[PDB]
Order: sequence, then structure tokens, then C-alpha cells
Amino acid sequence: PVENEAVAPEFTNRNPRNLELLSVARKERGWRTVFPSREFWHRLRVIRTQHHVEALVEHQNGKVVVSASTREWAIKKHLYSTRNVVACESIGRVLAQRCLEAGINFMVYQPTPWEAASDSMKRLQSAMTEGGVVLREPQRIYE
Amino acid sequence: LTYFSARKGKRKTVKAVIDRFLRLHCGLWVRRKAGYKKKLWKKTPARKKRLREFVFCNKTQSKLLDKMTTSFWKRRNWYVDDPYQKYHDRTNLKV
Amino acid sequence: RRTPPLGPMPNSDIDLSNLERLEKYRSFDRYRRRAEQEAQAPHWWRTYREYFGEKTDPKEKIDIGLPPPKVSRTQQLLERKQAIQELRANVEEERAARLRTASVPLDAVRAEWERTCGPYHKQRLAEYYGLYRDLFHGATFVPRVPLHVAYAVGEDDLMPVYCGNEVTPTEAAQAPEVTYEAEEGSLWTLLLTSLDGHLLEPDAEYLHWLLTNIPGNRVAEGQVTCPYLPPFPARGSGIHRLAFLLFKQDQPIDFSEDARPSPCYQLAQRTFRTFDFYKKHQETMTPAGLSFFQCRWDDSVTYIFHQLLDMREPVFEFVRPPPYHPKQKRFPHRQPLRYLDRYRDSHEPTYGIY
Amino acid sequence: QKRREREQHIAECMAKMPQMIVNWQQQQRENWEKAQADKERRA
Amino acid sequence: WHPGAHVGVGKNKCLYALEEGIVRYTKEVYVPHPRNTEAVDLITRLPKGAVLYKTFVHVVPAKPEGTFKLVAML
Amino acid sequence: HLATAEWIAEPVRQKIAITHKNKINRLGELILTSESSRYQFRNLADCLQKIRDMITEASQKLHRIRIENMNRERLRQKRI
Amino acid sequence: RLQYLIDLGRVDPSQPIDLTQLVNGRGVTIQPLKRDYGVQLVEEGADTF
Amino acid sequence: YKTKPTHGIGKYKHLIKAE
Amino acid sequence: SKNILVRMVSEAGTGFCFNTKRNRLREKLTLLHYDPVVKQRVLFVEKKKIRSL
RNA sequence: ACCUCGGAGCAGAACCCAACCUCCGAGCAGUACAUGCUAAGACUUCACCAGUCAAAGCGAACCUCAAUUGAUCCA
Ligand SMILES: [Mg+2]
Ligand SMILES: [Mg+2]
Repeated sequence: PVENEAVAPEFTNRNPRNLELLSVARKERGWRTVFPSREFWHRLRVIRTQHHVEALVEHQNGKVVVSASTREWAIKKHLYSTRNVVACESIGRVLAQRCLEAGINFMVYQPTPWEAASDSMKRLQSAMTEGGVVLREPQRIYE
Repeated sequence: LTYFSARKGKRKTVKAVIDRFLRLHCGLWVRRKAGYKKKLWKKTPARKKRLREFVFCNKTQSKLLDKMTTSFWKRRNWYVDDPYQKYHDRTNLKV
Repeated sequence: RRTPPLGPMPNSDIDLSNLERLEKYRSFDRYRRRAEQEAQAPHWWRTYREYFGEKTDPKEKIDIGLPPPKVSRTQQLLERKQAIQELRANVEEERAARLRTASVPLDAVRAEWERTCGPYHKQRLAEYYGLYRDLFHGATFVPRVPLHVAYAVGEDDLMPVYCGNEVTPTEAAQAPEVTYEAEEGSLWTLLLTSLDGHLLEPDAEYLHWLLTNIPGNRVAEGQVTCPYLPPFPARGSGIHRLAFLLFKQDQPIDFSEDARPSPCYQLAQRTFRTFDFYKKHQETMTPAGLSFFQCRWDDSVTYIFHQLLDMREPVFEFVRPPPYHPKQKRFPHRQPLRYLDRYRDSHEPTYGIY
Repeated sequence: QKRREREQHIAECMAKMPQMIVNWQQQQRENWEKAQADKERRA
Repeated sequence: WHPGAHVGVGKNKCLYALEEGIVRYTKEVYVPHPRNTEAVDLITRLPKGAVLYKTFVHVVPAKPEGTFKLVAML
Repeated sequence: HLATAEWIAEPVRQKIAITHKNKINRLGELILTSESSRYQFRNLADCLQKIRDMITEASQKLHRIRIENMNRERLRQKRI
Repeated sequence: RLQYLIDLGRVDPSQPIDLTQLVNGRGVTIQPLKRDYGVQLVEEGADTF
Repeated sequence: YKTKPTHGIGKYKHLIKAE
Repeated sequence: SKNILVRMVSEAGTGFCFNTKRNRLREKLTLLHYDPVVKQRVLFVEKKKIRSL
């Protein structure tokens, strides 16, 4: 009989991230006819405008996890243009650091056929792979 | 179906259902699905596996052949090297 | 039967009588942009958002924290224009940009980023992991003050600590070095807490590394109420996020409710509620900084269970619910022979009365 | 004796698979090359 | 109808639940894959400022994945 | 008790200790359980069979794990 | 059952047990014309023996 | 459904050219 | 009599077989297939016809 | 004249619905050879025969069309 030895049968963790890190959380299956695949936990979306370039990792519920932006003064003070291939590989390299800072080791990114064929996105894909981030998840565990 | 014979006056089981079906002592009957040996080339893989799997029988057609068969085929049989031993009995059946 | 539409139906503001003069969807990208901003907008009909979207209250979260300094947007914008105009005027950037051979210093961008707009992003990261909803039951703040922490492994290398990092207990077995960029006359406070570390009750936090009355950046003379003890993430419990937070102690305050003896590893003493703790002690000060990391089970965790904490180690494990099966039916039909195996408890055989 | 002669027969043909497999892909490539050679005349 | 929230699709265009819980119906926007030409060229013919919707079935997961239970206190 | 077992040799003993750190008790005893069958004899059977398989190999998702360890290693470039 | 029948005392453990001593004890019926060439032991009952 | 106010939300043929 | 059904045999001597359709005019075909016994893709050659379709 | 199967109206809105009622069709074709093995849970042409969808796992990569067809014994 010790107070520290007192333990409950069930352990209640109020961290939703505990399940997905253990590969146990449920990923929203469906939307097979609709283009953005919901089979993920952390998706990245690129917005290549005619003025700037944006990239932000988001959760399945539409909530933002971490973001990298060319509009940010810290990033553009060192670029010649806000949309060149240098900007796409640089924003990919710094986003890899941010993902590794926020514990994001795995994530999903679905490019279109023209987006994947673009050399900038290819070098962007090469960027975080050198940084240490892969664009693939393990399959779900259950039985 | 041949309720009383002529030489002894007893029920007579036809060997048809013997070749087609099999009994578990709980009162259940199984069968191999038909069409499992014909035109397999055109069937999708999901179909032929559905044909290869066994299937139970409704209570009516099971009751029908039960009227046909005799008590000799309904007894308990303890076979050796028989995978149906786990299934002759029933477990966790309510109502 | 038909009913009128409650709200304004879509494709109603447009006109059909004029159709050819209208500009069309030139590309798939233009369509999804319209579809996306439509999705974030609200709609009266039942939608996917109102089912799986957190039920945030309409009132904005309360945050009596450090406001931003009054930066002259006029001079700030002019200084920004001075930097880009000389950047474009440079000569070497033309070749480097069009030949794709340039780069950028990462740590330098990180240093200026966290000073400019980091606290807003760190605030966004904090509410994602759930720091504010678990600590203050919704109330937030902005960690304006930077915060660096390191675990000195040996003497050469070290493990950093920033928002959302994994940390080993073997490296977290000692006390870390801390710097928070303040020379600023008055005192400060720091505490290290575990949110999901408690096991007997939810919404309860432990405290491992508390310091109070820290004048300036120097950390040595800062007295400790709760001495050091590493965390103890149990095997199978999952992952526990450890939270740094820091306040602006305007004037010294006593600690009687909070005072604890020599460490003695009593979890009943270590446990408390940050909500009531903030309401009593921290009415004179406000939050100034924030950071956190994550920890997992390791050999040193097993070491402190048997040796330090003076208790048996727990062993948890994730157990899924059983596989559902329908009610049995004594005459199945068109089901495979393993219908019995779906309900049988003992895989082994048995004979009743023999 | 029945299982041994067939197993070593399988092991015999097993070692022969990578050679004929490499020949198999080359057949499809030679048919691919022959396809380009003939449809150019069809055009 | 169309899938969503743990609802698969068979080759015969039949919808089926994947999680255990309650079924829900809603209406959301429909963006096809680039390979669906008849649907891709359709949305290009549409005028900007107008959007089409479609029905979507959604299953609400009732219970969680599981629970952490004590195995041994050693 | 593991270290007290004289029938096990020295190199095999600590090998089981470091490779099966999960099962050792606070008091130093190795704990092992089995509930596959209803027969305690068969339960005791596969119990010692697992122990026999353990000493033999001692005398002789992980993909995801090593990724994060590589991510953690390439993150900690920091000098004093 | 073997533990049960010896506790009842119908078959004596002092003498060698046999199918004759068993069927003389009416432990289990047997129908040789129903083609059953004997009796098997069953693992159910490992405890209390 | 027809009776509900959400009717006519998914129809799209009235935008595109009819042929 | 456009197509023709043909069987193929495992060259390893295992005896695994199946069937597939073929055109009456096209030459003999040799394709890979996953043998459940050998448990990897292996080449099968088709020998004769069974029925027209 | 028809006898089997599929689609549309009759049957407008969960399901089903006939008429020697009104129309259009089918008894194939094409591409792979994991078009491999197993497995939760359900629907089902108003019975049955049949016909269907499929998570996950082993093992691997990194099917389209609407009917497009046929039981038992026997060979
Ligand atoms: Mg029916
Ligand atoms: Mg699967």
C-alpha cells in the first residue's frame, strides 16, 4: 500500500497525436472519385501564385500544422525572385527543417501530372528528402 | 419417400443426398456450391472462391432431407483425421 | 411537394440569359481554388465541417500577454524597400538565379524569423498539440520572448529542444542549459511540466524542473522549489509531450501551496493543476515564452523506476475492442464453414461426457 | 524417391529461370523495336 | 451518391462503411481527378463564380480505436 | 532469478538480460506467462520452449523507427 | 471420467485396468458392429488426476 | 431531396452549353 | 472461331496450370505467372487448344 | 409471333410491380497475367438455385464495358 504505487486499470491520454505517432490513428478513407486523397494525417499544399510561393502542412481536419512562406521577410532577404526554381528548392529545404523541428517525419503530398513533371517541384521533392523527410506513410496497423 | 419397405417395412434413405451433403450432429447440413467445376475461365476470382467455399442450408431444406434420412445417419460419429470434429458440437448459442 | 430555399442557393447571383460573354473556368487550378474558399466559408445546409470540425466557441480566446512593440510601419516599410532595391541592383544574383546555383543560410533565416513572426507560428503550433486547451482550458497567449534549451550530452555535442522535437530520456537524465534573452532588470520564472504524464486522473500535470526569481539571463542563482527528476514515460503508455513555459515576473513573490521539501519522489506532491496555479501566483505576471518536446520509454526510464522513484514500474499496452459478430442463428445459409470459428472461444477441441 | 527427383528437378529448372527470364524481356523489346520498324512503313 | 469519412467503393459503384458507427448524409463540392476527362472538361466549361455540389455519405466513428490498459505492475 | 541460475553460463545470462529487458522484474527475476491453452501442462510446455528458444538464439515497424533516429541525428548538429 | 470412476470404486486401481474391466464397469458403451475398434484417451482432464 | 430546401444544389447542366 | 482457349504448364515440372484466351491467328505466347508452389513469377508456355470462342 | 438476360417509360419522389404494353440492345470484344492465396462485415432480381461488394493479413508493384450466358449426373 503506497500512494505512488496506486495505479488505475485504464490510462487516459488526452493527446490526439499519440495515436498517429504510434501508427494507430484512423486515416479518413474514401473520396476515391474526388482528387485530394484523404488517406493521410499530415498533408502539404503548394500555392504557386504569380507574386509569391507558399507551402503549409495541414492536418486531416483542415487545421494548419506548420507553414513556410515567401512573403516572410526572413526568407526573401537573402532571394532574387519569389517564384524561381531557387525559391522552390529553398522553401523546400527550410520546410524540411520546420517539419523536422515540429516532429513531422512522415507526410503526404499529391501533385498533379503537370506539377510532378515540373523541375521545380522535382527539386522541391529532392530537397526535403536530403533534409530527411519522405513523402510516404506506413500502412495502418489494425489486425 | 419410401416410408415402409417391402422386405422389412422400414424407411429407406436414397444415396443422393449422401453424396451431396454432410451432417453435423447439432442438426446442420453443408454442401459444395454448384457450378464450381464448369466455365472457370470466364469467372472472376471473387466468384470461383465463393463457389469453392462451403455453405450451410436453410432450416426448411435441411428439415426436408432430415425427413428423408434415417436415424442411422443422424448418430454421433467419432472419426479420426476428421476436420469436422470441432463443428459437430455447438458453442455459445442463445435462442 | 416542394419548399422554398432557406438561404441563398448557389449559382443564383449569376445570370443565364447572358452566357457567352461570361468568362469561363480556364484551368482546373482555378476551379479548386473557388471550391476550397467555398469550403472554408460557412453554409446553412448540413456539411462535412459541422460533423468533424474542434467545436470552437465564437468568442476569441483571451490572452493578456505582451503586446507587440510600436514599430513605425512607415520607416519599417522604407527600410524594407531599401533592402530589396539594392538586392535587385546587385550583379551576381542574376546569374545565380537563372542558373539555379544559389542557396541561403538556414540558421540565419531561423534567427531572424523567430524574432519577427515566430511567436505567432509557435502559438499556432501550441494549440495544435493542445498545450493551451489542456493548460488554461482554452485561454492562449503569444510567446514573444525567444527561448533556447539544450541537453549537454557529455561535453562535445548536445540535443536541442524546440517546438515538436523528440528527446531521449538518457540525454534528459541531467539538467539542461537555458537561455531566454533577458539581462531585463526584473525577475523571471520557468517551469517544466508534463501534461499526459499523470495516470490516476486526467487534466493533471506533474512538474520536474521549476525555477523562480531569476534576475536576468543567468540561471545559477535561481532558487528551485521542485528539484530535478527526469520524466518516466512508461512502456506502452505512448508518447508524453513535455512543455516549457516562461513568465514575466514583475516583482518577487513568495512560495509557501507550492513549497516542497528535498525531492523525495512523491507523485502526490508533484501533481497539481496549472489552471488554479496560474490564477493564484501568476496574477502579477503574464506569459512571455513557450517551448516543448516529446519523450519515450528507454533504459534510463527503467533505471529510475527501480532505483530512484522507489516503486514498481507499470506496463501498459494498447488493446483494441473485440471483433464484432452478429447474433448466432442455428440454421445459417450461404455462409462458409468457419461461421462456427467466428464464435468459438477455445480453439482447442473438447469432448463433453466420456 | 518421388519427392526427391521432382524437387531437384524443380531446383534444376529454378537455376535456369534467370537466364530465360532475361531472354523473355529481350523478346518483348525486339518485338517493340520491330513494331517501330514496321509501322513506319505503314505510315 | 459519393463516398466520404471511411466509406469505400466497390467496382460496381456500391458504397460500404469501413468504420463502426452512425451514417450521415451531406452535400459538398466535387473536384475530379485529372484523368476523368468528362468531369475535368466539364468544370472548365463552367463559369467562374459558379460551383456544383454532390451528395456525400459520411460515417461517424462511434468508438475510439482502443484503450490503454494495465498489463502488469512489476 | 536470472543471475543465480548456475545451469546457464555467463555469456548467455547477460545476453538474455539485455535482449529481454522488458520482462525482468524489479527484484531481478525474469517473469514469463502463457495463456494460449486451457491446459496448465501445455501452458508450462510452451513456456519452457520459449525459454529454450531464447537461450539457443542467445548462444548463437522498425523501418519507421530507424528513420526518426536518422532524422534526430541529422537535427542535432550543435556545438557548445 | 477415469478419475471419477475410480473414486466411485467400480473399477479397482489395485488391479490392471482393461477394456474388459472398463466395460464391466459400464464406463462407456461400445458397439463393435458399428465399427469402433476401441477407445481413445482425451486430453480434457489433465488437472486433478 | 426534392422537398427540402437543398434541392437544385447539384444541378449543373443549366450552366454549360446545351447540345 | 476468332479466339481460342489454351492451357499452359509449369516448366519446373510442378504441374501448376491455368487457362487464358488467345487469338486464332497470333503466334504462340510465353508469359510470366505467379506459381503458388514456387511462389514467384515464372514463365509458362501454352501447349494446345481446348475450345473455340 | 414469342419463350433467356440487360437498359428507358408505364412505375415522376425508399423498394417491388404485370399486359400478345411502348422502344433500344446482348449470346461479345480489348488490356494485364499477383485476372494469386486467404479473410472481417453485408446486400441479393421478392423462396431456393444463383448473382454481388469488400476492409485487413500473407505475398506483390511503387481490370474497362451493361446484359455480354447454362445446374445435376455422365464423358
Ligand atoms: Mg431476397
Ligand atoms: Mg487490403
